[PDB]
Parts: sequence; C-alpha cells; structure tokens
Amino acid sequence: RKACRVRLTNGNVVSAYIPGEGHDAQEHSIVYVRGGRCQDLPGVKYHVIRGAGDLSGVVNRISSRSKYGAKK
Amino acid sequence: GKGAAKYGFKSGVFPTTRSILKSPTTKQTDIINKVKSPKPKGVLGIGYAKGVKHPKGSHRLSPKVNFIDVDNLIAKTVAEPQSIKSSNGSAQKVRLQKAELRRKFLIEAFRKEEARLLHKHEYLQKRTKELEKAKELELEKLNKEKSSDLTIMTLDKM
Amino acid sequence: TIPKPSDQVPDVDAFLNKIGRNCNELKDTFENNWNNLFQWDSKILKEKGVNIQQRKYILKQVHNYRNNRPIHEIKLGKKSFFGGERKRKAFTAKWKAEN
Amino acid sequence: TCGLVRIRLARFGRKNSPVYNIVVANSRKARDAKPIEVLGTYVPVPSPVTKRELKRGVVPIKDVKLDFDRTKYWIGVGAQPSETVTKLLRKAGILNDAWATSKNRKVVFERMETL
Amino acid sequence: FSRRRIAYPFYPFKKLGRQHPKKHDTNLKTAMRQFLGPKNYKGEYVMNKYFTVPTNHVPNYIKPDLERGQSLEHPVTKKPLQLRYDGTLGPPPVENKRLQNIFKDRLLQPFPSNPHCKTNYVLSPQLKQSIFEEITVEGLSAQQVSQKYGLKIPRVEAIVKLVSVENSWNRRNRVSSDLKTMDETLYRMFPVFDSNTKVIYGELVEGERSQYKFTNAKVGKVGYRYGSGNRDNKKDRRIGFNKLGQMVYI
Amino acid sequence: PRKANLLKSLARGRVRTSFNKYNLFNLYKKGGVDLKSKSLYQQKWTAKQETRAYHGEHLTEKRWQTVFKPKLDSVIKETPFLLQTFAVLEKRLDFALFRAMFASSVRQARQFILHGNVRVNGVKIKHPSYTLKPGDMFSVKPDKVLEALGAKKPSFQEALKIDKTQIVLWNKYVKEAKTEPKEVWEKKLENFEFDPKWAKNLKYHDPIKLSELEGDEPKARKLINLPWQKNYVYGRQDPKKPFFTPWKPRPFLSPFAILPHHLEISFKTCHAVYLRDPVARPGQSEVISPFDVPVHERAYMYYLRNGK
RNA sequence: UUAAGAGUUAAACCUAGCCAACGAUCCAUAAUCGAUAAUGAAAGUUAGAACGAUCACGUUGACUCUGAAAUAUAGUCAAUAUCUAUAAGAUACAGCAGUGAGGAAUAUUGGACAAUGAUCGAAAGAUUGAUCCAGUUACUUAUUAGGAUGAUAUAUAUAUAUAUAUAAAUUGAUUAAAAAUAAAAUCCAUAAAUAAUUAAAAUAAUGAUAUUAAUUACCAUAUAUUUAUAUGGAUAUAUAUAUAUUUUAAUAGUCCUGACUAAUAUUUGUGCCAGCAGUCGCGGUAACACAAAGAGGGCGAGCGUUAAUCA
Ligand SMILES: [Mg+2]
Ligand SMILES: [Mg+2]
Ligand SMILES: [Mg+2]
Ligand SMILES: [Mg+2]
Ligand SMILES: [Mg+2]
Ligand SMILES: [Mg+2]
Ligand SMILES: [Mg+2]
Ligand SMILES: [Mg+2]
Ligand SMILES: [Mg+2]
Ligand SMILES: [Mg+2]
Ligand SMILES: [Mg+2]
Ligand SMILES: [Mg+2]
Ligand SMILES: [Mg+2]
Ligand SMILES: [Mg+2]
Ligand SMILES: [Mg+2]
Ligand SMILES: [Mg+2]
Ligand SMILES: [Mg+2]
Repeated sequence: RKACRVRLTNGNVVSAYIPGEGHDAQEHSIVYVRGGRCQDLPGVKYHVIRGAGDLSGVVNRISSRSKYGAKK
Repeated sequence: GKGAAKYGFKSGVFPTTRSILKSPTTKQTDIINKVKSPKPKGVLGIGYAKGVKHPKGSHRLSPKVNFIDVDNLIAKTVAEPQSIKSSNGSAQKVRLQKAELRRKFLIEAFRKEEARLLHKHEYLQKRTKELEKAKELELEKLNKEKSSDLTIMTLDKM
Repeated sequence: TIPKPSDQVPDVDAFLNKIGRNCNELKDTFENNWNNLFQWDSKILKEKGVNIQQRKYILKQVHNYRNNRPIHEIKLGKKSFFGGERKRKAFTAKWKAEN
Repeated sequence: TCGLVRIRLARFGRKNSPVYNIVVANSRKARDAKPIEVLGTYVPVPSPVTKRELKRGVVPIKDVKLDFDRTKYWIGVGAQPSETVTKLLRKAGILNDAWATSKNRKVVFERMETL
Repeated sequence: FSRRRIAYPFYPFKKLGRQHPKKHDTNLKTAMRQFLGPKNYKGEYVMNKYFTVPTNHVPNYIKPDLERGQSLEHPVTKKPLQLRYDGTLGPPPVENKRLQNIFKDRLLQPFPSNPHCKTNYVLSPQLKQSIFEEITVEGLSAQQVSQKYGLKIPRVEAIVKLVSVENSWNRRNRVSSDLKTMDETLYRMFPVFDSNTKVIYGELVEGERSQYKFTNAKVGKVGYRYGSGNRDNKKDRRIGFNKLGQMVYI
Repeated sequence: PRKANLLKSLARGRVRTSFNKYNLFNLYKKGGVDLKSKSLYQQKWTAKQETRAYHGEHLTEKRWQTVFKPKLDSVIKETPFLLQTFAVLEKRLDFALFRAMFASSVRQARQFILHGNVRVNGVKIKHPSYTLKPGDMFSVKPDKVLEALGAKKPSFQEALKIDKTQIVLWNKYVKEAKTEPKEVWEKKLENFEFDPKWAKNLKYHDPIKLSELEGDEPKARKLINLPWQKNYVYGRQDPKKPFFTPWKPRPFLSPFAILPHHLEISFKTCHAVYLRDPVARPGQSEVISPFDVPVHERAYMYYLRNGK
C-alpha cells in the first residue's frame, strides 16, 4: 500500500494513504489531506485527495470518477 | 422556534408598550388604600420593627408613592392660551391650529387612560363579588347535604 | 396643459441656458419646441440620450416653471477648498508647509 | 422631522417588495432598530384591480393598519411625524391641513368612517 | 428476502417459445398483446372489454382476479373469448362463474387491491335543477334541501354554483356539440344518485390613482415583529399566491 | 420537477396517475403488492415505491418530505385511517384537475395549468402547486378537456389510408351482398337478434389514390361519400380542432373513470368545485388509490421517520 | 470627591476579620443572549453566521478639555509602522469597493439618492459607501426545466372481430432475459424570440433598478355577462375587399447493487497482485465485494466525500 508523510499548513505531520491505481506524488509535492484511515494499515489516519495539488486523477478511471478526480 | 411556543408561536419582539401615566392616579382608590394600609411586620414583613434601628445613613421607609392628579398634568403640561393676543400670521395661525390639535389629543389620551384603569378595576372587583355568590351557594348546598343526617358518627366524618 | 413662455423665458433654449447645470448642451435634443419640452416624461428623455442626473433636473425645473416658482440655477454642492473633512487636516498640513 | 422622538417608517419585507412599519423612534437610532413603539403597518403597493373594475368605478386601495388612539397620544406629546407619515396621517384625518406644505383640488370622495 | 422482481402477470399467460433471433421480443410485451388482442387497421383494440366505455350507468372496472386474466370479449355478442392453441381467439372451454358472481359493491370498486375506494354517484340533471330552483327561488335553506335529498350542504352549494354557471353558458349557448356529447357520455359511465373594527377611507381628490384605507389596530398586536425568524433559506420557506394568481413569498 | 422517464415500463410495473393503455396493463397485471418474506425495511421500501409511483411521481422526494403532514384527519366497519397519507396532495391544483377528469394525467394537468388554460375563482392560475381551499371553483378551457378525454386526431395521411381501407371493405360488403342478397339479409338479422331491392339500393364507391389525394385535404373531403362518414376524412370532420373531431371517447377510459367524492364536477362547462379535503370514514376513503391499507401504512411509517 | 451609596479613589484612626473541598485563589479558554438557527418525543444539547437586544473596541497605553453623558475613532504625551511637507508634520480602511499575506474557503476599486431614513438650511434645496438596487458565487431555499399517442413497411380485393401475403427486424438471450413505450414517427401546446402596448414601487413633481413586471398576438368601439356577432383604422392578395392575418422549441448528472442497505439478466480482465472498505470484511483461475460491459436501485441541478452539531 502506498502512503506518504505530509507536513500540513498548521504545522503538524501526518501519514496519508494515496488511493487509486496510480499515484503521481513524489517528494515535495503539494497535496490536500482529508480525514479517513486506511483500515488495514495502522497509523495512516488520512486520505490524500486525487485531483488536487500535484496529485492527478486516476488514469483511465471511468466509475466513481468524482472520488478519484477523473474527468468526463 | 421552541421558545416561541411559550408566547403563542410568535417569532420576533415588539418593543415593550409604554404607560401614558407612569404612576397611579388619585381616583384609583385601591392603590392608595394598599399604599396607606398598615404595613405588616413579622415572618412576612416589609419594614423595620418598632424598636429596631435602621442604618444611620439610610431612610427607614421607602420613598412615598407620588400619585398623579390627571387635572394637574393637564393643567401644567397642556394648559391653555391664557389670552387670545394674536394677529393674522402665515405661521401664527398654523402654529395655533397645530397646538390646539396637540392639546386636544393629549387631554383625550390622559382622560381615556384614567377611564380605562377605573373601569378595569371595577370590572375585576365585580367579578370577584359575583364569585362570592358561587361560594355562598356552595355553602348552602352543604346545608342540604347535612340536613339529612341522623347524628350518628360516620366514617367520612371520622 | 402647457404653460406659455414668459418674457423672461421666450423659448426652450432660454430655459435651458437659465437653469444651467451644464444642461445647455441639450438644446438640440429638444429642438427648441416649447410644447415637446412641456409634454414628455423621463422615458422619452431616456430614449433621447439624456443621462439620469440631467433628465431628473430638467423635470424638476419644468415643474418649477409649471407652478411659477423660480427656475434659477442652484449649483451642486462642492467640497471645501482645503478638502473633505476627513482629509482636511493632512491637506492643511501640506499646504501650509508649501507656503 | 426634528427632535428626539419621531414617527417614521421602518422598512420591512424583502428586496423589490417593500412594506413599512409605522414606528415611534429615537432620531439618533438606526432606521431598522427596534423603536419606542410600533403604531402600525403600511403596505405601499396598491391592491391590483381588474380592468373590468376600472370601468365599474372602484380604485386601488392601499392597506394601512394603525393605532388611532395611541398615535394621538404620541402626536400630543410632541413626537414629530415625517413627511410620508404626515401624508398618511393627514389622509386619515388625524392631522388637519395645518401640517400641509407649499410643495403639496376637487374631492371625488370625502373621507368616511365605517365599521 | 427482497429481489428485483420483473412484474410478470400474476395470472397464467402464453409465454414465448423458440423465437427467430431477430424478433427481439420480451414476455411482458406478449402479455400486453394478449391482454389487448388484435389491433385494428384504425388503430383500435375492439376485442378488449375495456376499449369501449359503458353506456348503461354501470361502471366497467378491471376485474383481473374475477376474470383469471382473460380480458377479451366479442364486441357485439359480449360473450367471452379466449386464446387457443390454434392461435385464433375462440370460445372458452368452460364458463367462468366468478364473472357472473360479482358483489354489488365490487361493481363500483375502481381498483381490485383497494376495497375502500368507491366511485361517487352522479346526480341526475333534473335533481340539480330541482335543488337550484328550491334554493334560489323558493328559498329553502341548504340545510333543508340537504335533509330533503340526503346530500351534504357543501355539495348542495357547489351544485347551486355549477347550475348558475350552466345557466349562463346555456343563455349564451357557449356549450358546443362536442361538450354535450362528452357530458352525455360521462353521465352514463357512473351510477345515478337516487333521492367590529374602525375603518377610515381617506379622501380621494381628482388625479389620485389609489385610496388609503386605515384599519384600527392595537399596539403590541400591529406591526412586523423585530427579530422574526428568517425562513427564506430553509425548506419551510413560506409561499403564497396574490389574488392575481402570482406566486409571492408570504 | 422530476423529469419523466420510464414511467410506463412493464418490467417495473408501477401504476401511475394516468389513463394510458400501458398504465392500464400495469394496473391489471400487478395483482397486489407483495409484502411477504420481507424485513420491515424492505416492506417499507416496497410500500414507498408502489404508493409514491402513484401519488406524486413528479414531486421531488425532499419536497414531498416537507409537504408530508405527519398529522392526519378523520371525521361496524373500520375507518381506514392511514389511507389519508397522501390526502395532502389532493388539494393541489393539478391533482384536482386529474381527479375531476379534466386531464388524462397529473403531468397533463400540470401542462394545462402552466399553459394558462386553468382558472380558480375566475383568476388565471399558472402554477401547478396552487392549493385549493374548500368551496373553490376551478375551470378548464373546454377544448383542452375534450382533447384530454378524446382520441388522438389522426394525421392527414393516416386517416387517408384508413379511408382507403374503409372504401375497400365497403366495396367488399356491397359486392358480397349483390352476389347473395337474400341470405345476407337473413344472416344480418341473425346477428341483429325478403326485399331484393335491398342490395339494389346499396351503391359502390371508387378506390382513392394516395399519390393523387396527397396534400389536398379539401379535395379528399369531397371525394369521400361513405354512408357513415359523409364528406370528411376519418377523424377530421373539422381539421382545426385539437381532437378526433366526430368526438369519440378516448380508448381505455372506463377503467380509470372514478367520480371523486370531494369534488363536484360539471362536465358540460368543464368546471368543478372543491367541496372538502378528502376524509376517511368508516369503511371508505376519499383518497382514490390503487393500493390497500397495509401498503399505505408501511409508506406512512417510512415517511414518519424519513426512512430510518 | 460626585448629582448620588460604597475601601471606588486619596488622607487619618480603630477592630480582626473576609473567601474556601457545594471548590476559594491561580491558570487556560470565551464577547453574552432571544419570541434567532440546528436537533430531539421531550428534558435538554449545539451555534451565537444571518434577523433582533446588550456590551467592548476603532493600531497600543495613560491622562486632559468640552459636555448632562467620553479616559471620545477628539486633544496631549509616549509605543509600533509607514509616508513627505522634515514640522511642538500627516497617516493607521475592524466605513464601502479593492490589494497583498494567512487559509480548505467567503464577492463589485458597480448605479442612484427614485424610495425609507440621517445632517445642514427660513426656504429653495445640498450631502449621504447609511440605505435602496444591481454585479459575482448552486452557499441555501422555492418554481419551472413538454404533454398525449406510439412496436414495423409495402401489394391485393349505415357496414363494421377485415383477411391475406411477402419483406425486413439494433444490443443481449433461447424464454417467465431483458434493454424497450425506451427511440423514431404523429397530434397538440407553451417558453424564448418579434411586434405592440404597459402598470406598480410615488407622487405636487421626482424611477437607480430597467432592454420593468404583466397583458394581447394586428388595432380600437358597442353591446351582453371570460366568451362572442357587429362598426371603424391595419393587412398582402388577386381583382374599395371574398380571403387570411409573426414564429416557435427541448436541455441531466452523480453515487451505489455480499450483509447492515433499496438494487437477480448476465458476462469479461486480474488472481492475497492491482486494489476496495463506515462495520463485518473481499482479492490464490467460479470474484454478486478490485477494474469493467450489460441490466438495475437511490437522490437529482444536484450527487458523493471530508469536517463538525443533534438524535
Ligand atoms: Mg451655495
Ligand atoms: Mg438487498
Ligand atoms: Mg476572545
Ligand atoms: Mg459559548
Ligand atoms: Mg470577543
Ligand atoms: Mg449575530
Ligand atoms: Mg459576516
Ligand atoms: Mg474607545
Ligand atoms: Mg487596522
Ligand atoms: Mg484604545
Ligand atoms: Mg473594507
Ligand atoms: Mg433620498
Ligand atoms: Mg456612490
Ligand atoms: Mg444478437
Ligand atoms: Mg468503489
Ligand atoms: Mg459494497
Ligand atoms: Mg433546488
């Protein structure tokens, strides 16, 4: 499972699960973090938003497009 | 929305309605009687007892209630043109007519407010006096209840 | 009804020049016709290209002429020379420094 | 309008559909703040009338609800009505022609009081 | 256990068999066709019992349970007709006794599933005229007429108003032949019923476009209250209709 | 409001407030609502589906929830109290039109209202949501009522072909009558339960040509002389009226012809009076519905809690 | 001292008290409230945006004048930070627009004083970023956002169950497997547009909004009580007058279908990987749970998700 370490704008540091088939997030990328924990992974309490910042929508996504930042 | 249910389900407040006469009028005898009645001292008392001392810099009894005399207010506030000294004036006649209307309106207001207070008090007193009839007829109905009694002690009486 | 020209006010152009307020630019729009000046309302003035402040002012002065009250110009209020009350102190400080 | 106590109209309703509240208020206080008293309501818009009713002879009616006895009390004390309130009260007969102004002939319908 | 259940007919019907691949048909369409019957060149479905309205003051409502799903009948003889293995509509094997055994109320029941629903009776035009004459002319109050004819007061008042409108239309002959035909048709489809404050109006001088009307009211009861709840951005937004019929926010 | 889609699908089999043939079949084949072998939530959902398909399909769900009145009104048999779940809708103007038989659907009544054909107490109301008070009188333009309760006006081409076929069959009948007249008369009497001039009186008719009659309706009007339709194309006596002009009741009208209790109707003038709000009484409910009390009570329990 | 009580402030002299485990003192946090909003069956709980009431502040602190009322958005002094005019200077946008920063995120450097108010003036009238209007933004709510009919296409010859042929017939499937009356087609409307006219907000007159709402589909009058037949100005035509009298539509997403939990018509790809997931949990060649096609179930100009409140 793909997760990232994210320093937020309030100053805290969190662990965020990157959903979707493919992540375009590298180090020093700008992301937006929402609540929600990766249930089967302890310590990742947050979800990175797909379609915001430097995270793009899931490529070739056609169902539940909104949740994954896809366009159509 | 819940609190409005206390007031007839009315949302929003009007300003509190003002009183034309701020103090009771002289003709309103009942308030004078309560005011000049003997002051009770005891378990439920309102004033310092006979031998009790009040603080050196305080007044023993509360300020006297100043009872309005409607005629006095009408004479001092509204008054009347003492003399008819005047001439034709574009502003003089206008101001005289304005002042006459205001005089009439305030006189009518004061008199009507006194009248409503008097009539209302008489109304409440009357209602109580008719309720006295209900009490006395109930007592009479108790007579006929015990008119048919054979003087033996009875459980309800025990 | 229409009120007749006075000897003070022979024609429409006299009225426009007298009332002032830069209204004398509207001579052409009225075509010097007294009757048309005293017959149409602000909808026609709006169509004819008169802007808001003017058509309101000319209707005011037309009413004044109808009821015989004078139609002399009253200049719109201007701010003080030193400036508005809020900026007056700073402007006076600067102006006194320059003189 | 002058003095501390003034009888005015406070704007209630929504955008593009005014109604007004005949109030007795401090001059120095805001227009829409709670006043000393609320003497009435005034709906400016005339009641629409059918084209037939224009021929029959009725006219649009504007609805004013007012406390006549209390407004007399406030006028007597020296509360100063505003121009619009002056116009309304003068039509009501509460105020006579002494309150008329130079800026302001025949009577088709004279004022009538009914129950 | 809930299942997405395709609404197949409860009664038995002749289902599809081996089909030409290009038919592209569904059982529901076959049920539709069997319920209707053959389609006429005019577009009608004469074979059905429900294509044509009744004309003897006895409403004809669907009775699928009492019919066992067979809804075809001879348009003239009115005897039942049912599908056959030959493929041509023909007489039934046996009489359906339940079509004969119809309860008196069930004849007036629109929908089989809802027994409480029933169709109101149509008043005879003579009765409407009698009510109109009794109230308008003789002066008998709506109470007396309602007691007389076993009707309700509001229905009586509605009858009077409708007969007034009918009188005006008849006076102008605004009724047309199509309207009369529809009236006579609908009439025969239903069973026939068997017997103070101070107000000041201000002065209106010439040129005034409207008249102020002043109504007496008491302080603490007159006004728009301050701090009233704003419901415009809420689901309970209050809406009314001006007397012109324009929707206004009340 | 809701965009109408798949309202009359046979697979779904939901009955709608309509006089349509497909709606008639959907009502026919349903039988009764199946609430058995279902949890309480599933019973409530099925009741919602069935009842909400009929009573207010156009109403939005979040709007119906606000309109829904949790407190009902009721004035030996049993009172069906919970059939009044949807009685609140019965005072809406469009529902009043549909119940008065002034429209073939609630959506058609809505279009009638929005297109200015409806009046309530003599003022033109253009809003379907207008609520009727008791005693109100509302009227619809008679042309639209006749269109609602009448068959579709055929196109010129369709009626022309229908006339072609009618001429063909009339010629066939007169031919067979001429060949075998006596027994033709006798066997016609056989259904109805000799004069040789009978077949002589009957007269042929000339087959028309679509190509030559196309686009000339006044000519086609003169060219037809059938005994039953003399000088007018089928269904187009006056081609400038919105309905089948030799006025004919629409097909499949008897199933849905319910006379409501709460309304008093005048078909001659296309007027109606709203007597009262529908009220349940012992053994009878004035809310015309195709569903039984259990379905309505399940829907009522659904809407009381809003699906909880 | 004050108009006025009081260790409120200043002076003097006495007594030893006062508060506190039903929580003092201290610390942290917070503007408070309603006939306001949310929620609940209710008690209550939450918010204090919007409507209204009270208080405090107008870059920070202290003091002074005036005054009835001020530690005033005043004055003096100082602090912070900028500008020039370099002076016992000015300014501090928590007034309306607007800019930069911070933020997940919250608009016009708009029009008019026409209305309702405020100030000045005797008056005419002047000013009004209050206010009224409009602009942007689905942030919220409401109304509209099209009804009826509709499973075939050709050929044959006062009645009426018209019948025969041929031809085709998209996706899935071989029957209770459907998509689907859904399309197309037909009938009839209306919105918009185009013409006229046209209120009301305001009257003595004044209309920003405004290319006004609304009404009629040529225009009036003349009678009846909305529908009509008439008289008179339009109207192109053909040849003053028989005729008709603008045109006209259609525009839906987003989530989900193992149970909770509504969603049976089935197939494909992957194979404890990719991935999903609110809880149970799913994924090893047969996945109803991942990624999809078909079908289906919600809500719908919104749908889902996150964050919070109540239950
Ligand atoms: Mg000057
Ligand atoms: Mg399920
Ligand atoms: Mg704070
Ligand atoms: Mg708090
Ligand atoms: Mg604070
Ligand atoms: Mg607030
Ligand atoms: Mg704010
Ligand atoms: Mg301060
Ligand atoms: Mg600042
Ligand atoms: Mg300060
Ligand atoms: Mg600002
Ligand atoms: Mg102004
Ligand atoms: Mg401005
Ligand atoms: Mg295939
Ligand atoms: Mg998913
Ligand atoms: Mg799932
Ligand atoms: Mg909405």
